[PDB]
Amino acid sequence: HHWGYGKHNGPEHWHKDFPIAKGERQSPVDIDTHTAKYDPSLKPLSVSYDQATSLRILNNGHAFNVEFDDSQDKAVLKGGPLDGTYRLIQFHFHWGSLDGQGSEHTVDKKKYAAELHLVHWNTKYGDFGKAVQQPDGLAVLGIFLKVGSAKPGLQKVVDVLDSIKTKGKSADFTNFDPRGLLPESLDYWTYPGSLTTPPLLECVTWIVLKEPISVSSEQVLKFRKLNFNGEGEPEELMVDNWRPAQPLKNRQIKASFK
Ligand SMILES: Cc1cn([C@H]2C[C@H](n3cc(CNC(=O)Nc4cccc(S(N)(=O)=O)c4)nn3)[C@@H](CO)O2)c(=O)[nH]c1=O
Ligand SMILES: [Zn+2]
Repeated sequence: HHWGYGKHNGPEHWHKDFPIAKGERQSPVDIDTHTAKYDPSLKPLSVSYDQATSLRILNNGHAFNVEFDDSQDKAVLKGGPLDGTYRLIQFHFHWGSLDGQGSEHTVDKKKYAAELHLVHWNTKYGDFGKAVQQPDGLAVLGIFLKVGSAKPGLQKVVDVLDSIKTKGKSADFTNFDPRGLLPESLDYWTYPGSLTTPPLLECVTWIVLKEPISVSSEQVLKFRKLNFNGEGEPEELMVDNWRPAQPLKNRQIKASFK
């Protein structure tokens, strides 16, 4: 009886196995755009993905991860609210059963159809597993998806999903360029938070871009054909794999822009 997104194992249950679910810096949150303060001291984000080396795509039973070689400074995030250098390890998405829901963060209570998380770890801690034990261990770049025009740079991901339909399946996934998933503007909100899935560790500097990317209805429909289940198990569509907004508590969301 493992955690998931069902009635008997979803977000409202997670606190029994993971009591930090009710902690002081949980994610995601609602971004109240009028309460966020412009912080003129925040630096432009530096996204350096030219040498990124994707390796594999994995259905892990809660999402799919596109994994990168993080054994060298090849795809890094720095600047913005960050001190030092954070290396890209994986990206994944959260999405809905319908276009009206699916994001984890919300903006003035608006839910987007999906949310992309580009996960990076602070190189001063040596590896991802040590980084997640630190309050500044991770930097997650969050990007909202809305349904409209297709995102051409997403299609290579969409077209491999048939090969990883079920939990535990992986496929080689080399030469994928994550620059093709970024919006034009790097304007962002930032706040201290957590992983949005168990173990819900309070180790993330969240950087949420204001500008969504557009994907087509056909692209998100292919996300919704994935399965939570393993092969030869009852089919349960991988949809609504998002945690709802958590209390802000004693936190301030800062804006990079006026
Ligand atoms: C000890 C050790 C552990 N590890 C990893 C595996 C282990 N783990 C992974 C999951 C699944 N949960 C997520 O992946 N959550 C998540 C991870 C990153 C971002 C986000 S999100 N949605 O907020 O963007 C969520 N459950 N447990 C995690 C902490 O225990 O550290 C390692 O790589 N090397 C090690 O030496
Ligand atoms: Zn995520």
